[PDB]
Amino acid sequence: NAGTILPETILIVTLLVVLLADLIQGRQADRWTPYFAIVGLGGAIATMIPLWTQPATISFFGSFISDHLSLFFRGLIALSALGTILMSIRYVEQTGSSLGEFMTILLTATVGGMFIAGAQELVFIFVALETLSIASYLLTGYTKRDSRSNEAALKYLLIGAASSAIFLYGSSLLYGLSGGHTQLPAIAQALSSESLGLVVALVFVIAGISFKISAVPFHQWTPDVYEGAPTPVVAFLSVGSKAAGFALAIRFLTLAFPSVTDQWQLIFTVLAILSMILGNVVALAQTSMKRMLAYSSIGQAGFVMIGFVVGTEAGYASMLFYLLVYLFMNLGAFTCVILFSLRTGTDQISEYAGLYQKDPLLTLGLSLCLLSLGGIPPLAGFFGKIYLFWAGWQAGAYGLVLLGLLTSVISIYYYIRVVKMMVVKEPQEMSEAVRNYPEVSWSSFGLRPLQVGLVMTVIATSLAGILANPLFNLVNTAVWDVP
Amino acid sequence: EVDYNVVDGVVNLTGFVTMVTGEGLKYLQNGRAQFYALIVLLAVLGFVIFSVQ
Amino acid sequence: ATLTQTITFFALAAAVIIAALGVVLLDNVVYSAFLLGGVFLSIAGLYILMNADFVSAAQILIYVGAVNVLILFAIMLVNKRETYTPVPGRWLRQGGAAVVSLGVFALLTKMILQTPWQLSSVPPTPDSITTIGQHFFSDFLLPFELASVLLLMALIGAVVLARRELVLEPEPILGEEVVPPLELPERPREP
Amino acid sequence: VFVLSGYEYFLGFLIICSLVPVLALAASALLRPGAWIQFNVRYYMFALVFVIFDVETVFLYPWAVAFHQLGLLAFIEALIFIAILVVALVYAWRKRALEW
Amino acid sequence: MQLTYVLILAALLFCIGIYGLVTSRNAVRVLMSIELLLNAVNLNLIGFANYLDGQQIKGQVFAVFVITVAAAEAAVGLAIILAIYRNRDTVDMEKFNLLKW
Repeated sequence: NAGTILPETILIVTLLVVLLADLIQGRQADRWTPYFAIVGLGGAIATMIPLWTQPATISFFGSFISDHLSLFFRGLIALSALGTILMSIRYVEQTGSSLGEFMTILLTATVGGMFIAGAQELVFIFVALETLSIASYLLTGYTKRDSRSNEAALKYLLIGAASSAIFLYGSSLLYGLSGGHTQLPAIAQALSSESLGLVVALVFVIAGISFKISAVPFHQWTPDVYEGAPTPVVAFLSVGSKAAGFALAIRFLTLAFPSVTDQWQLIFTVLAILSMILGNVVALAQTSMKRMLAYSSIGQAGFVMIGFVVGTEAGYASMLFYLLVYLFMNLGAFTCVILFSLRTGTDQISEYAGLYQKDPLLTLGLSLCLLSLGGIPPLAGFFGKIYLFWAGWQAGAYGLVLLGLLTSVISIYYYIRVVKMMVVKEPQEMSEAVRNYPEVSWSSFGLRPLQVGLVMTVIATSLAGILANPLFNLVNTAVWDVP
Repeated sequence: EVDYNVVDGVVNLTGFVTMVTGEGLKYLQNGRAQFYALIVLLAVLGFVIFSVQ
Repeated sequence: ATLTQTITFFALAAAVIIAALGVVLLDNVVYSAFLLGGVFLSIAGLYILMNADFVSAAQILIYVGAVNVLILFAIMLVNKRETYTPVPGRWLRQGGAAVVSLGVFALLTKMILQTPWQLSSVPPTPDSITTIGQHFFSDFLLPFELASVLLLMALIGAVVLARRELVLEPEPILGEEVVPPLELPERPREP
Repeated sequence: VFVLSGYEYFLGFLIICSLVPVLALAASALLRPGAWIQFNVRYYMFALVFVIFDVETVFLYPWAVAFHQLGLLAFIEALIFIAILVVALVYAWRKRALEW
Repeated sequence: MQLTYVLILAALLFCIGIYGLVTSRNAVRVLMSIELLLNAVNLNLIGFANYLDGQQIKGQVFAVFVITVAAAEAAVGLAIILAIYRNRDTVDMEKFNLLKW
């Protein structure tokens, strides 16, 4: 029955081959070992297309399901680590770190998140959440001599292992309210009473579900992890470690708690009406680009919950598609921050000022991924937000879309401010790259994976809204397996 | 001067009470990662008084 | 013959909560770290009282013998004789944590008592090393194979974050603009 | 209910062997009249490889006891657990972790 | 000793771990105070397995995996403190507030 975890066991083989080549060959292997992880992750995507037409089996004695939604969220998490290896092939190879030991942790957090999206038992959720979270503490402090990644490794551990203890306390009561029954469909037939034990079991699990996605009372690690961590890790913790948290929020709250359902549509409303506020107004007074993109992803996590709390077939399909186009924006925004940080140091805003005549592939690249996050037409993040507010307006929720619109205008102001300080600043107002840009080459080690990692996202940013009718049918067909 | 100062004073006040709202919650984060562990734990206590009534 | 299972419960339940206050409130950290074995042994005493002979014998091995030895090495490595005792650092935010911890405790006790549990009067543990091993290879198989992937990653990561950089500490590898060895290239700068 | 058999003598023997030092050190109590360790991270590194391998041993003890009542498919599955954690062992030798 | 008295033991063992998670000033005492939380979710878990679903223990299997995660989270967890101590030569959680705003 183990043909359904075949996308992950191509990554577990690939986890060992890119590790064993590090011990055998030893940093002469980094010339070829990043391209084997690409054909392992791409080989993991390529074998779900035989599995997409399969009739959604429940394998491994009820501990793992292979439904249509579990095939979808296993696609984005492998694709985000596909986009990260395209960035990190020069970045961490420029730090002086061994490149084989970085990918062995990153392709373990990838297999962690692929096993959350299809998990069905209370123990397999927790272990798969742990191996994504344990590998995420090691990546954020991986540079190990920075005095910023050291203090960002520890801020993520004393909250992550804390919230993995709150999450276990809600998993344990959920085993205790039912008479045993650690599987998630076996739970929901056993508890229906909506007592006080079920509510404490509900808030304690969405203190760990809504920590990966950084809802705003639990958002505190994200702006302090994201400016300390190495930047390709940040590119995975904003797309991969959020699609993994948004996949758990649908596999848990629609399976374990369908009896209590007016409450986790009300708690996630207060996480939605408050992460759109504090994600967007606090990103105004941020100087660093890696800290501006930190408060964006808190606020961009607030737009996804608008499709979550409404509870319709167009509701969940609107939050699946918005993550599908959010992968084409943060991996094209963080590609350009990396590409700017490798050429010159201190990649912060008010040092981008004076571009557009020195590296105009970056400036055209970074603009269409920052403008689309603010939702201007015709890019992907305009068509992504329209289907949110078409989903919010369909069934109640007249005030959730309106808060998602007055704060979609404040989001315009801090994305434009980078686009202002790239294309409108005259050649008498540039601070760095005052003839200090390195006279661009795209010929060194790993720069050509970065150039193909940016062009295939900017093309996938601008054209994903015009060509959205394939993706709207791929996503609406993944929702009929959600109760 | 009622154009440049009254009806231009309101529009230049929407852009002022949102910039000083940003510099008020910029001070919500202060380092000291134990204080971040309070707000995770206080909101757990908040939502279980919120949602039982 | 049954009251000696009640007296040995409350003598173990008071062995943990006086040691759990010891690992938190005590003024010295080595006296705090050694009492953590008092928590882990006394908790292992409760697992035998709850008919969990394998989970107790697996806890003295891991928590007392491996984790607590890992804690004690990681405290003899950092003493440095510089405590600096700045106790009134900024504010009295150690009383605000005493309200949330007392708040969660009074919250959980109201949940525990009033919730009707469906306790069964059947005899447990038919040799619970045989029915715990027929779970590892039928139902809990994929968490058992992922525990191997988690532990291998936890050895790759914990070695590269704690080992000594005696290979090449002064290594200027390359450059477009300057980057220090084993550091992220975004150099710190204040606007 | 307490359906463990054989633990009646374990509580008595826990007290009596605990009365071996506390009474003998009291039986002797009535008859008798530039400080640096160097921070060398090998005491941690030898103990980390213990924790990863004290947990591997725990996971194989339900397998070893209930082996000859499970079969071959539970031996292929239990070989993946050993063969992966061998790669953890080759990683510790090669990266000079347990060198001392 | 019934089922109820194990849970109030586990619910009290949790909240001493919370009080150490927020108040402790040594960087290592927060790691020991995390381990108290990962025992209170074990003392809750076996106690849910003895009185509920006694014939097939699904809790004592789930009690095994919590020990192996927390042993792997404290092996990772002390590697981080030992990377900080080589850069910042103290372990003081009121000294790691340099990523302020």
